[PDB]
Amino acid sequence: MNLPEDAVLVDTRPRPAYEAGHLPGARHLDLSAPKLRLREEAELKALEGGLTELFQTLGLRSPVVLYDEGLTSRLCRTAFFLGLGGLEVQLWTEGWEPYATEKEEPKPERTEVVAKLRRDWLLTADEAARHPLLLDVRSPEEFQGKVHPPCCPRGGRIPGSKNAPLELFLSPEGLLERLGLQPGQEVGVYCHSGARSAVAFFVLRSLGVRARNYLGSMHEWLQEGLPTEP
Ligand SMILES: [Zn+2]
Repeated sequence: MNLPEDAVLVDTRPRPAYEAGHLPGARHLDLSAPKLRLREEAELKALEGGLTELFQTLGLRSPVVLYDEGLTSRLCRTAFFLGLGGLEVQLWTEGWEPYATEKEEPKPERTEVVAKLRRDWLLTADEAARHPLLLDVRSPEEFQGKVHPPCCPRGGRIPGSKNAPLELFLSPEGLLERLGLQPGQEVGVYCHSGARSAVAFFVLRSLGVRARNYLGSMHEWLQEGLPTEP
């Protein structure tokens, strides 16, 4: 994979791996942790402000190339946040390993970049609730409500959603056909906290589908007390 010019590199691997050797100048960043609640405008603005602070502290600016060992959920959720803040982002899942030679962690000088939310990339709970085609990218067992993470009240799915397990997105050739989608189609994707759906988001977008990620996902949906099946 070719790289864009003057990119800032972001390594989404666990810190131990980063410390063992990263690309020269690469910053360490893994945004798998923050679970978001986005109902009020103030909450969306809070996210945008938080991204501005993050972008400035890490000296981020377009274009940003994020890399990890394979197409991981931590890589895509992190790339999703950076792109959502308005940065031009690219994923790099293989081929960077020969260059992971630097041990010292860079100390960038605060850039003055300011995040600008790309609302078009996102689905809030209200938008997800009214979406005509929501794909739940969790496992069939999660979809059926047989299991659920301990941080949530019970098992369930957003009513009317269709199950399209993450795994399917790893075989892009003929995917839109197996899913019955086509370029330009509006598709929403969600899961527990938007990580696996961020993966489906990027895959679908690369195939021309207008995918939007319900970042709050099932965790937020349940905290809000919205209807669920079964
Ligand atoms: Zn949860």
